Amino acid sequence: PHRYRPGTVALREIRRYQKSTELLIRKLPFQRLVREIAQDFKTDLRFQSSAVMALQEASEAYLVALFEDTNLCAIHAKRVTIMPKDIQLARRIRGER
Amino acid sequence: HRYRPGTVALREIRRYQKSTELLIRKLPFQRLVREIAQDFKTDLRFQSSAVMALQEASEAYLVALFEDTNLCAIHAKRVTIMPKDIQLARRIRGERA
Amino acid sequence: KVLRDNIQGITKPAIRRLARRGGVKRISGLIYEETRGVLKVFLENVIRDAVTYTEHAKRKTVTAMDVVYALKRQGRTLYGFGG
Amino acid sequence: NIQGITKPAIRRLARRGGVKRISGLIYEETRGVLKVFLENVIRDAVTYTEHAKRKTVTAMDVVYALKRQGRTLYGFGG
Amino acid sequence: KTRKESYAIYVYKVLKQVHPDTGISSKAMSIMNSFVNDVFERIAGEASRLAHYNKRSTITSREIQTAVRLLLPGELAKHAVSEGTKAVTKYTSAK
Amino acid sequence: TRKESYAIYVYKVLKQVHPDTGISSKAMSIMNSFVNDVFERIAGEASRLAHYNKRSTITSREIQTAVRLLLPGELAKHAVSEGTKAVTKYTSA
Amino acid sequence: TRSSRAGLQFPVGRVHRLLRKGNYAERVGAGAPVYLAAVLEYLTAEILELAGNAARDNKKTRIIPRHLQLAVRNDEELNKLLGRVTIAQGGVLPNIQSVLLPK
Amino acid sequence: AKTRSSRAGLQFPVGRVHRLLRKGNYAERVGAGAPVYLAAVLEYLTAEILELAGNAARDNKKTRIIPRHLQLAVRNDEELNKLLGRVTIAQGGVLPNIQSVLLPK
DNA sequence: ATCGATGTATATATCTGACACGTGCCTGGAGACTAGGGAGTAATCCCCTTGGCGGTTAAAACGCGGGGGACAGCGCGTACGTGCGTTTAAGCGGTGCTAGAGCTGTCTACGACCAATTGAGCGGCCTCGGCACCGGGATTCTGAT
DNA sequence: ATCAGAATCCCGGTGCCGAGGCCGCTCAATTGGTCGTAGACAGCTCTAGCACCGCTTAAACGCACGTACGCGCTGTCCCCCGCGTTTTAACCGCCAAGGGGATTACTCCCTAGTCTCCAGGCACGTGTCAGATATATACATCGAT
Repeated sequence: PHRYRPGTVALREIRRYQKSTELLIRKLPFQRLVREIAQDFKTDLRFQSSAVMALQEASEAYLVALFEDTNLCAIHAKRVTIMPKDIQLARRIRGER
Repeated sequence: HRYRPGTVALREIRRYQKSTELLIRKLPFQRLVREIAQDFKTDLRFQSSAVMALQEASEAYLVALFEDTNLCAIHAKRVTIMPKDIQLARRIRGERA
Repeated sequence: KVLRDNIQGITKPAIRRLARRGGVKRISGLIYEETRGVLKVFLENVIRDAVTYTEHAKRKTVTAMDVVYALKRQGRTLYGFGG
Repeated sequence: NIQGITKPAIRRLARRGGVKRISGLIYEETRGVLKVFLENVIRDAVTYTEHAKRKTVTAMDVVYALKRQGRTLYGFGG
Repeated sequence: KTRKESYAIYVYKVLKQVHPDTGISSKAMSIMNSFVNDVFERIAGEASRLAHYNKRSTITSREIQTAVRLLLPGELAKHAVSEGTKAVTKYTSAK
Repeated sequence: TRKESYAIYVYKVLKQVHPDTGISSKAMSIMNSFVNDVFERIAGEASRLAHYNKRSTITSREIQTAVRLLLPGELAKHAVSEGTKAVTKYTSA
Repeated sequence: TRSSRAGLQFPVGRVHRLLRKGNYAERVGAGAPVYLAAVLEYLTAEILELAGNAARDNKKTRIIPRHLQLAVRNDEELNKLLGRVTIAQGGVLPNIQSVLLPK
Repeated sequence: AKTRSSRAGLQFPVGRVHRLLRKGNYAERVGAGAPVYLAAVLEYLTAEILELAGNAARDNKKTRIIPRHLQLAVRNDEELNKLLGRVTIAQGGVLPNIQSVLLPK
């Protein structure tokens, strides 16, 4: 059998998902999540498909920036694995509450 | 007697967080401001309140930077802030590329 | 129909792909929880604004224009859905 | 000049920020960061003053420059 | 002598209303004046942007209400909206 | 109805810059949004400048200093040069 | 005046004049200055309430910038509001991280 | 030359910029040179972006500029990246970068 | 070390649907005129910025031991990565409905604006009380035993 | 635990100058009235958001395996801290000069508003070629033997 050592498929996926532009969060689960979030705010609201798509683009961009800063923090802590403390520190430094 | 290394540091932390006095001496900072302003427009006059505002803004920005840098150093299992801490904080906050 | 616990619709592989696009090589198993919560905290900050726009326009449909304006307010300007 | 921001001054600023231990190169790095920040803020203030056809950089120009940078400053009639 | 305007007397009235045996310094007066001007600028700009977005030429009370709801945090926005609605209804009742 | 947009103008700019290149519809939307966003930035900055100087008019000088403020150094320099060249050309004819 | 009709302490007239001269809209509704003055008055009442609380806790009768910084940052909602604002002569909140304190 | 764009030697519309400046509640009165200046600045900025986007598309051997190429153009130019640092481009993607420590030894 | 398997890139056909162009229409832009206010400009006042000098003095600077901290090496295990069969349900696609965005007609009340009036608040001046400051005592710590 | 030793908190006296209140008035806020049009509301409509159902298959998932790094420990070595002493130039007080901030009065000319005209610009239709896809192969390289 052939089995890549850990860290090879991870890097290949990193390059693959940086080269492309397609959405990474599945469309229907994110639509349902957005509707769930909006349900607590005002009932019987409808979303244009472009609005859900815009929310998805913004959320993916925000999460990719967050994971970039989290990876920077993990490298700063002499680690390779990002941990919840990494994300928490990145969010605190960025100025998020 | 002799205070153990790290006690006078905490005492100074307590003393300088309870105070509002300027921590950068006024004349050196004013000369620095005039030096920097000579690069943009020669023969410029600065209001005393304008240099005051610059000094307050610089002190606040450096205090925020040192807070974030201390958080980075503490995250890195350290207590001593280092230039890598400051660079990481600036990179996350969005100033450094 | 009532919607409950759809936050898990953002699957562990989805969070993994988002991190890989962000350059992350190794992901702790406890990340996939925190990120989801973080993601929720993001949406509750965008949608609350967008709905606030929609409520003002006497509308019941949250348009892409409302979400774009909400993101612009939040200092996260968005290009590609009108301006 | 920039060396006017002395080592104990940066030490006091770090102590106010809550820093307990400071490395030796933190002083140089902080001088560089402060110079960059002042360069940006004074550039914006000088642009404002030049547009106002004034030769005196007012505190109002400084507050406007800081507000333009998303660092609004209170205490000078902003 | 130029007649500069500020919110000094109003802030003083509010302070004497919320804290009778309490004073305030000129440095804190400048901070309160700058804070009032900044929040006024924020709310007015947001309501202006709402007017632009709705393609409506008037900045009415509803735009101010929605700007308040956008800029202020949940409990603060709730209280501010309640206070604003109360004041608007009281002003409308009188003539 | 009429929906105003910068599609033809961005096409013209592209054809001046890249004679044999096209733009996708989504990239058109991005460019139209970018033009509007930079327009709002410059107009708002010049509006604040006019308020700050107690001036009721938004003339070329406020726009010039708005460009000098928002845009970065080399970009601001080139944009200011372009703007003053166009203003001179307009005034001349 | 209009401040008396609405029970407000900020001026309705001044806010109405600034809305007109500030070029925020072509026309300003007559209810907008009242609402905006009410919101500003409430916000400054909250700020001064917490500042006075801090000053009493600090054994002072006059509010200084330190009290304002204490009031703004100690309250989570007001800190969220004025998150990007540096209060001159305001100082910082005394907080020392856990690991920094001696064993 | 009837149109003000032709007078200023610009492709962005001076008249539209003038209307938006007037009917945009930025100032009581709008000068006659401000629309020309602002249209020139806008034209320069979009020319700057489209030059880089076309170069990036040619690097990908594509005749049509897509959001990915615009994202590359914005994020590769350091000064343009500073102008649009807090801006999300839909379908833009991210720059291909891998940190040194994550690469195998 | 040579060799085998798996992933990527590619060469080319194929088919499409998104894009560039043609055409028509009409709304928003262009041009000419007027009049009105806002802005450029010269005088003037005079505030406030710049500038120099001495004194005492807090603070910056320099040198030393060392004691705590950072950094490197090393061992353990575990949990995160990778693989694989399985099940989940996302995705694509045809059809149907209707709530609600969007456009349009009206007329109405609500806002701008102008004249007169006046008092709200700004500026300046004067007073004394709160906070700045300083010395002795308690204590609350911090360090060595 | 327990000892002394500094730093700091606490408290009373002092003192000083800026905050709080009063006088003048000025200029903008209030009030009354007319005009115009922004939009609030009722109507019509018709785009699209929702809902559904079915076939397909990409993606998620849970488990087996294993091994690479997170983490804890230990050792070293060094490099900031604390403190004392010498240096220095920030700081405060005081006076001088003058540069330009700001205000006023005057005048010109630059732009808003209005009306008439007509062409750029948008909406729609349509042909077609740049690009996405499924399939077959050469090529790189990473790992087991």
